[PDB]
Amino acid sequence: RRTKEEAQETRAQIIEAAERAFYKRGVARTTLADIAELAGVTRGAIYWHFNNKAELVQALLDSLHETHDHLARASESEDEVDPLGCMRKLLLQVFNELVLDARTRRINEILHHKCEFTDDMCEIRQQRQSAVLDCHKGITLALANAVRRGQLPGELDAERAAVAMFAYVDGLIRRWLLLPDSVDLLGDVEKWVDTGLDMLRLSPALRK
Amino acid sequence: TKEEAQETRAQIIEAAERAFYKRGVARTTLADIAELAGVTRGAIYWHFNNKAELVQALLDSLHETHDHLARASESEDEVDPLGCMRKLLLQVFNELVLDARTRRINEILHHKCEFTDDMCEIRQQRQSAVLDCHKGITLALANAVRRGQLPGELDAERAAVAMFAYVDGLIRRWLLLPDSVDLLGDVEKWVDTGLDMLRLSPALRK
Ligand SMILES: Oc1ccc(/C=C/c2cc(O)cc(O)c2)cc1
Ligand SMILES: Oc1ccc(/C=C/c2cc(O)cc(O)c2)cc1
Ligand SMILES: [Mg+2]
Ligand SMILES: [Mg+2]
Repeated sequence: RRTKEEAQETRAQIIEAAERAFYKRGVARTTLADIAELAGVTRGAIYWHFNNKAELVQALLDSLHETHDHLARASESEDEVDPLGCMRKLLLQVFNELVLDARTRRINEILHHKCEFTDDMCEIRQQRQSAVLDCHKGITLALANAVRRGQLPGELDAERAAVAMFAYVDGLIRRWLLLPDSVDLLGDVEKWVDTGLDMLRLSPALRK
Repeated sequence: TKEEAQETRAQIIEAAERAFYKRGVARTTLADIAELAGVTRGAIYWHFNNKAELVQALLDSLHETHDHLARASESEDEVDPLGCMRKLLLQVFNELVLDARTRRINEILHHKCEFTDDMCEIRQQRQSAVLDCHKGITLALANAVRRGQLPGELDAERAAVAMFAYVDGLIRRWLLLPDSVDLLGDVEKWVDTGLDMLRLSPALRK
């Protein structure tokens, strides 16, 4: 109809086909030409939207923020009266979306288990570094806010606590992707979130 | 001869580490590895049925250093099982940071090895290996519980999952962003942060 609307539809068809192809065959051996054929678009069209497969990987990775942005910004705001509470809701939502949404599950499985870091495509590792560094910044801000509001210990090492928490969450996600039946991540989602928050609130090793 | 076969196998393993680390698992073939190792006339296929088996050899190689401390933590006659586990985890992080071989293998497993349907054995062998680690961790913690070193109502299974998640995530964080974690200089605090989760979180109780 209109150029932009047609372009948005094409882009979304490609991204969806990229998910399916990376998920079955992996990033290393999938080409844009392969994804174009699975999306039912021309090679000219796919290369118009994405210059290389690293950009297509980044589009998938960037798409994981959208759902959580509301709660993340709230937990990071200094004006929030209950920053720790926003973090808990954020973490529940992170796990809930991972188990229930096929798309989110698929993308995380791509990023964890179907995407390699090779100097052949150095930007895949550089983008991952940027993404994690950025999430670390946000976590540190929300923990520092929680400390200032009396919700976490006064001498918490916010930086180290932020690493601890991300490690725990990232490991649990990867474990659930590898062995879903090993973890009732949905039925016990509150215990899994609270286990991680307990570490930050109670461990003396995380204090200055 | 035994010696020359064992030496050829080792040369292949070290070559596989170099090739996988540079180009990744997905696109590296056994023939490429043999070319890098300088092994000829089909030698690699006598030592490894396929590429998955060679990946499993690298992962299996990580257990050797820690087997003593791991088995001790699992022994029902061990009087200090949690101390053996703390010694274990300190060694895991020290080796990661100090040993080029261990770091490089972990970077391969975490960041340079796809799981594909074409080669389903990689994912299945990783499942079995994590399940075996989890079985051992659970026995260590149950031992620690039995010996009054962790809370009597600890859910040993969920605790074992939590400890593994934290450790696995921290390694992977250190591999991606080394300068964000003083893993060696602060090793004791990183190990105790995780142990504190098990010792202290009410959410891991039954
Ligand atoms: O405070 C926190 C807020 C968010 C998170 C999310 C971590 C995460 C790690 C992954 O490997 C995949 C993913 O989709 C998310 C962790 C801590
Ligand atoms: O109690 C525990 C004993 C051992 C471990 C090992 C974890 C681990 C995770 C990795 O991704 C790589 C690795 O080389 C080791 C975790 C907990
Ligand atoms: Mg989302
Ligand atoms: Mg070793």
